[PDB]
Amino acid sequence: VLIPSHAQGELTGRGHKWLEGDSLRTHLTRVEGWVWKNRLLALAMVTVVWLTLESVVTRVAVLVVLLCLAP
Amino acid sequence: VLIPSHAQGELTGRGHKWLEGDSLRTHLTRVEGWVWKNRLLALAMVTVVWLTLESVVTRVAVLVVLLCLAP
Amino acid sequence: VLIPSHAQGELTGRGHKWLEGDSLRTHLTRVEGWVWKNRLLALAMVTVVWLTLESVVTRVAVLVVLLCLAP
Amino acid sequence: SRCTHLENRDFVTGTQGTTRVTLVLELGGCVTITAEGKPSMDVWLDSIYQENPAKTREYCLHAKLSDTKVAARCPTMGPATLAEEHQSGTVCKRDQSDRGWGNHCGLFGKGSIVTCVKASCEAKKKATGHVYDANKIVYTVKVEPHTGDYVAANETHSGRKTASFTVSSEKTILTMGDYGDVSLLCRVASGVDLAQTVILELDKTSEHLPTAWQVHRDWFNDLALPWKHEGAQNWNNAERLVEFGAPHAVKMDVYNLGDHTGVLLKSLAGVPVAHIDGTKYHLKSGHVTCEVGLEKLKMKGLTYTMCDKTKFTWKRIPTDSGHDTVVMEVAFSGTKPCRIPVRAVAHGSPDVNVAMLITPNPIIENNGGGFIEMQLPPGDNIIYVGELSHQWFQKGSSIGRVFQKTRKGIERLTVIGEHAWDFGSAGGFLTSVGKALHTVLGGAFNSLFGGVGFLPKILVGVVLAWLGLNMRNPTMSMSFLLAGGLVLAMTL
Amino acid sequence: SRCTHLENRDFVTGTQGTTRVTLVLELGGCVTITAEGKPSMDVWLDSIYQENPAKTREYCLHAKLSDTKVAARCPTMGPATLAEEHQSGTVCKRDQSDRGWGNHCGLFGKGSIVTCVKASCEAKKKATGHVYDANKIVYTVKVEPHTGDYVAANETHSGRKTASFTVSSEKTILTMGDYGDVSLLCRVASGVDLAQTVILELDKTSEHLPTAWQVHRDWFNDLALPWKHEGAQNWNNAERLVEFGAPHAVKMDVYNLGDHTGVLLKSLAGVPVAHIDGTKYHLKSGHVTCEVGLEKLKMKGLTYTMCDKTKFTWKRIPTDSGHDTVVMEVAFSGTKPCRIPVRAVAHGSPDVNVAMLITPNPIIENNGGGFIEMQLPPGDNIIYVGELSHQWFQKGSSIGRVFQKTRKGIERLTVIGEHAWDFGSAGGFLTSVGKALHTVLGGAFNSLFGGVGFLPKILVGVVLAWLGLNMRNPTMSMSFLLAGGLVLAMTL
Amino acid sequence: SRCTHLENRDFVTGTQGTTRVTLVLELGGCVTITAEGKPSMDVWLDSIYQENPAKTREYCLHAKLSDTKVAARCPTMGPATLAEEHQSGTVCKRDQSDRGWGNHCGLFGKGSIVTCVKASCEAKKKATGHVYDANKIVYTVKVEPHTGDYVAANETHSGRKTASFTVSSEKTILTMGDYGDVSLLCRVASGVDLAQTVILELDKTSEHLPTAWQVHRDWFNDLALPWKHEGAQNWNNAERLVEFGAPHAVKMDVYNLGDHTGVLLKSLAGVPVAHIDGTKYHLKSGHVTCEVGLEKLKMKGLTYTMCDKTKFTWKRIPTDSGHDTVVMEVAFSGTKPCRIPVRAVAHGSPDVNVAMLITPNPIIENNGGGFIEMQLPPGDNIIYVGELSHQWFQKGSSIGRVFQKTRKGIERLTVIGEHAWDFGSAGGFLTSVGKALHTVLGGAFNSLFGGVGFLPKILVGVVLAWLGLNMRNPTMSMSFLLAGGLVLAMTL
Ligand SMILES: *[C@@H]1O[C@H](CO)[C@@H](O)[C@H](O)[C@H]1NC(C)=O
Ligand SMILES: *[C@@H]1O[C@H](CO)[C@@H](O)[C@H](O)[C@H]1NC(C)=O
Ligand SMILES: *[C@@H]1O[C@H](CO)[C@@H](O)[C@H](O)[C@H]1NC(C)=O
Repeated sequence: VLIPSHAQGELTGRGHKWLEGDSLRTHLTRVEGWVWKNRLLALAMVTVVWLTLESVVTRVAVLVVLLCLAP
Repeated sequence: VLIPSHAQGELTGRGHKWLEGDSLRTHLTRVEGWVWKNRLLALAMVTVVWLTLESVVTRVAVLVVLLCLAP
Repeated sequence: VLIPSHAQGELTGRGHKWLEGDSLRTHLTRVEGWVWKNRLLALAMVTVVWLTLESVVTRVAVLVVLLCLAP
Repeated sequence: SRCTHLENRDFVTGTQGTTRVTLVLELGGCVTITAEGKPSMDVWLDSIYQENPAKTREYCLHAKLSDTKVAARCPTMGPATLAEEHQSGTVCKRDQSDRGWGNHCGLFGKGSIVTCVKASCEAKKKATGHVYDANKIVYTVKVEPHTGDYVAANETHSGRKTASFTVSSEKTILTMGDYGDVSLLCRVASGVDLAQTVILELDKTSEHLPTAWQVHRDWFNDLALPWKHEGAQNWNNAERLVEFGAPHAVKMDVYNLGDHTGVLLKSLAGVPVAHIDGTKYHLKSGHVTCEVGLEKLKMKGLTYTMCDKTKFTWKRIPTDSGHDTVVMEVAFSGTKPCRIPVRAVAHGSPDVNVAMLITPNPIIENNGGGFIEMQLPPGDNIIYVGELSHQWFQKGSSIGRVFQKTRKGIERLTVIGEHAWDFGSAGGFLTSVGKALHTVLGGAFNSLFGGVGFLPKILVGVVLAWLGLNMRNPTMSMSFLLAGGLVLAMTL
Repeated sequence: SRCTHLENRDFVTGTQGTTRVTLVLELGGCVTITAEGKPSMDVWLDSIYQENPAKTREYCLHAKLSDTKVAARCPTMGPATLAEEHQSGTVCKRDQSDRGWGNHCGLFGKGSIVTCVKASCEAKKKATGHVYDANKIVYTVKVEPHTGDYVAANETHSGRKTASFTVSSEKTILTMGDYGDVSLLCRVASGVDLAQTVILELDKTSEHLPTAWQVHRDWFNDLALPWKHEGAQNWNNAERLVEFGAPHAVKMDVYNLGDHTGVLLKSLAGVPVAHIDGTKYHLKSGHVTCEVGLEKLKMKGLTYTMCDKTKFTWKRIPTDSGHDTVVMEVAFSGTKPCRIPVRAVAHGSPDVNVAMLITPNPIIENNGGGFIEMQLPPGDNIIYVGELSHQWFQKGSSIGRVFQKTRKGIERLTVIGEHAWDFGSAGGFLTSVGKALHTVLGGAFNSLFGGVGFLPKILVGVVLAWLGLNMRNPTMSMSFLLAGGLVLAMTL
Repeated sequence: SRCTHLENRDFVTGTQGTTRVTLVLELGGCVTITAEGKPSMDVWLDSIYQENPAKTREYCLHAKLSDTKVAARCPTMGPATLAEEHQSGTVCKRDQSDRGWGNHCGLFGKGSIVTCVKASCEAKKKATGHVYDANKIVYTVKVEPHTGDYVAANETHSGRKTASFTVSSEKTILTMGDYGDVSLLCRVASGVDLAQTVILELDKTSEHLPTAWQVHRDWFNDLALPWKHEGAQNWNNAERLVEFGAPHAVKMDVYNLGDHTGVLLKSLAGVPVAHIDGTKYHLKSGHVTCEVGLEKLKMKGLTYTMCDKTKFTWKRIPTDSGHDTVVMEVAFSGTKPCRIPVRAVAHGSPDVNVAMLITPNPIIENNGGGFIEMQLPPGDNIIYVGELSHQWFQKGSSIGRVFQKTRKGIERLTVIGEHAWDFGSAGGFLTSVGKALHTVLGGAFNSLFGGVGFLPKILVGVVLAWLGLNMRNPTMSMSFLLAGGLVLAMTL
């Protein structure tokens, strides 16, 4: 069904690379577009965590996990 | 570049549906193959999580979260 | 009527006269099938024995022994 | 009967004195509407289509590229320029190249370079979106009497009457021959939510694909592909198919990412199919709410004599329909017309005619009759047709049948949603309150949920459950109420 | 001086009594060897290639389907079967369909159904993998003396020398005329890993794509598409481009999932391109270690007379090169051969020369000589060539050059990995210790989290940090600094 | 009196006014029906058969192998392939040989090898599984009046009557001659479970074997043999009779495992034999429920005169039937016809009759009569037939007979009660409660422990008893009490 990618760091060298920049930062775009759909729930979800985790520091880790799980 | 999966999105009822079941299944096959290649590291991280205990449900939550975050 | 299996005698360990040495492992499909056919009873035995015993290793080893005694 | 052909028929019924019964005619389903002292009918919705629905926008799936041109200038000189930057319909890029006395410049450093290409769509590689018009959508609903004639699915019953419903069309009266006039209203305003819905064509008449798909307005409008309006001469964002190479000396390459079609077809996975029939674009899901006016149907042949009990023969012995009905056909060699002497006797009550016929007053006539369908209670029965008989064991169980009817109800409520609440009849308090609460809750939920998807459902459920375990104050119990409510609803 | 044409020049320097210098030549790089009392050399790995590597596999990118056939059996008439189920090149599926008196069976229930199509790869839609052979791959090393006559990248130097290396090779002696001999020994077994590498090619004639990609072996072996070895007539897993719709009563539809090529091209995105030149399959990444025996190099022209100071003129005025280095060319109109009086005097300091000449003992000859290269101290300078003078200002800074040089060391460590210790290595115990530490750390980090990729490695690293934030004992506290090292190892 | 021939005889009794009696008939068993003022009948199920059953599978018992072919490749020359790999009716295997200089390859290593053979089934070496059709099986019930004539097992009673019940059978009237008329009805739906029965037939003319066996459907479907459906051209899973030797250079060897008939017949143990009679396929184990109607039976010769007391003579003296009944036969030599003066008294001669005559109103006919069957109270009795007399001592105690009757009830109760609790002529107020309890108990005790078998059942019962010894609290002890009931039911 599906073709996976493989890690950028495997072979490297100084040769020209196909789509050299497209391997990484592009993955953030789906998250931002996801936010731009989710926004009412997203802020709600954030505030749900924010109000419950009065333990401040673990807010960040939890929300990072949730955002990275977010398609 | 990316196109999001519509598979759930229309929630539509009785009829005939394109490629439905393999859409759901392939995500699980992704996780299973990732686990299969990981298993040395996965078992290591399992024992590392054993070095920790807020609760066993926390242990399995963190493990599932990690396996779902990675491919 | 019965013929005793030669692997009980196995007059020389150097032998190669049949597949049968690997087939003996395939015959564990008897236990596994008995598992697969009776999973709910096994899980019952699991839920029983995981709760009734205090010892932790017996809460594996006894169930393993019973499932291996099951034909 | 038609509905025999389908694994999904509903036996709507009405008591004596019942008229103008209400149905919700799901596409891919059938209704066997049976009324005391009246002819039974089969009713169903056969098509939902619109002729030539208007179109929204087009995408391209495979770019054709031509006239690649490049220019570059030494590092201290200035920016590179092409007229092909202004001549719209091109794709272009500006970048910088290392230069020096290796490349006949006077001074080492990075100098400007520009590249442009013409782009167009490959032949027949378009995709197109169509949208329904709520005042041009057409519905069609067919009725067929239970005449006691069987007719295979590749034949047409002589009493199959068709109504076509457009929202401008009032009550329709259909004369069912001898049985009199049925009437319908099927107000189109209860149809599918056309605003959500786009039909996707792929331009090729492919021999091995569905001819069109039905997709949500959002997903179709979101596609990261080059696009245009109909009859606009050039594509917007054509660069989405064109990737430039990294600069090298006075040169840049242009690489073409090729045919996306396999990507789109895979991304469609999960989507409902549709159909195209010349000019007519058919949906394959939906429903409409029909009022059915039974008040003028009449029995046929209550005044005929019985048949001679002797002369019946099994053309086709009683057999299980899978609908918990017994289906059979007899042939008769006597004089015609006459009434068929059907009976069924339970083992427990040798004098009781337990047969609950679906077929009304089963009749033999000069070119037809003798097909019979009946329902029986579970256990052991003997069916009779005069002197002819057959031992039938009705395999079900009463509680099992009730539980199955609950499963059917849950399925209907899941697939239809809130409209299911007013299936059968207005139903008073239970139906109207169920509809009111289900509409309000489902609307608020869909407003939050719409597009969140399956695994995010599971994630949010597990998160809310964990918080319900973790946190202290009594309100958290309500959060758990939400957690369980979502989790079960989504898992169901 | 070829290395001026590249960005990534390197310098290597030898005292008197330098002998066999060690180098790590890298494809797309170029090493200027310099030594006291000797002519300087440019050295580079020109290319790596093999003639006609063995084809590992073909993959198919677009299946043609044809000759769809179907067979079905009523619910008790057992499995339906077709002669097509056994033949080569057929894709088949078996399923069940709901059947009954609606489609002329006697029993209501699930009939058996089977369908088959011919499946064949369409035209040019194949990807071919090729594998190198250690016994036959040729490493071409080139060498060029600093003779001081300039040439463009578009023109071939009068004295460029080629050595070709293979397992059959030895210490190779290259005779560079009056510059003497030079000795190359290059370890073919020290080159790229020829097992891990596969050349992937599509249709080479594709106008807007590179000819090939240097993919990793395990990825190519784990590709999903239909595949076969060379010469085999029938595609394995041909069903993977095919899908069957749900069974209707007596029919199953068959669909073609279309051209996969766009998916493959997208998945490539990590990959370095490769190249094909007729039969010669070239790599575009790699390196070899070599030992360059300088011991028989010879200075030319030390017997020649000095040039007349009066008679120089600029053919090319001084300029920076971006190698922190000044290059120039002079004409001359006296009698010749002669030696060029080149000097640089900083400013306000007339008696201390600062000209670190890289082109040694500069000379002018009949149709030769006149190009000069030097490095200068930061700040104001005056450059002289006889009576000719130019007021060069040397930009940069004293510490800035040291920083830049040490940064290049980090880039070298990043792209070479382990072997960077060999570059310039004249054997030393500290270097051996460095190589031991780097080999053990690299072995651990390549085994542990090998192939995990940067985002999942960030994930694991931060998870390991989190698992140590506030803990019962210091006994494994090294784990946090190991995570820090892992982060650093991840970062680059 | 046929059923004197047969162990597993049962007695059934109707009161005065008893008109209709339920029975369960079974193969190898008989009911002697008696009622006040009515002639006795022997009723039995003669045979359960179907003409020309359908068939389910053929299994092969001995493969014929031929045309072994092998292909092999040197270690890097990819997969070896044979043309026969895709031909129907072949068995193949692929493996790796070891290769080197000694096998004319270039490289030491592992090299692909493939072997294929044609496979066919030996002549007359198939097993065929036949299966019943519920609409066509015939349930043959026979009835004989007690006329007081004796006939051996190899003689036919003059008044034997037969009915052949079927799904079409309705209700049968059997004219018994001078004894009047009996109504008889049987429910084929209540018969053997036709679903779970397969008739395994081996190929013809085996002299020392059964003709066919009656086997469980899942066991038959789980046979570990090559198989095909009816009329299919080639054998599935043909490899099950073939083994491949380890590969050795270019060579690989094929071993036929030979005739599997022995392991089949040794697996057909504890399995009921079936029978075949031309085209009629007979069961040998089964039952049916019937509803005997004593309404119209009447007694011959109630107006006949008493015989001469002096002219009797024993032809067969009183002897034990083994059913706790006495059987005898008298000749008579006077004028005829007349009623036999049978009576019996307990010792002490109280002149109170204690003969329980099973034979109704015993008569010497003009050409028949004179057999008599009696039951008597325990201990010492004197039988009289006119003046003819014989001292008889009746063995069992009354409590022994009561216990023995309960033991017979329990003995039938497992087979009949698993089918149906109501053997005992509708003790409905007790019997329906007993049936309900036994139904739910059997549901539990079959959904648990289903297919576990008696010894593993008992072993798990002992495990549950040890858990009883481990029961921490009273509710747990109640769960043990439930396991006690289970282990009792499984040991019984
Ligand atoms: C319908 O299908 C049956 C298939 O058995 C065929 O015999 C019959 O002629 C068909 N009739 C029509 C009107 O297509
Ligand atoms: C490149 O070199 C060729 C000969 O090798 C020469 O004719 C040409 O002029 C050169 N290019 C330029 C731009 O001068
Ligand atoms: C019945 O069997 C007996 C003993 O075998 C024999 O004397 C008699 O002739 C047989 N009668 C018939 C009709 O077979």
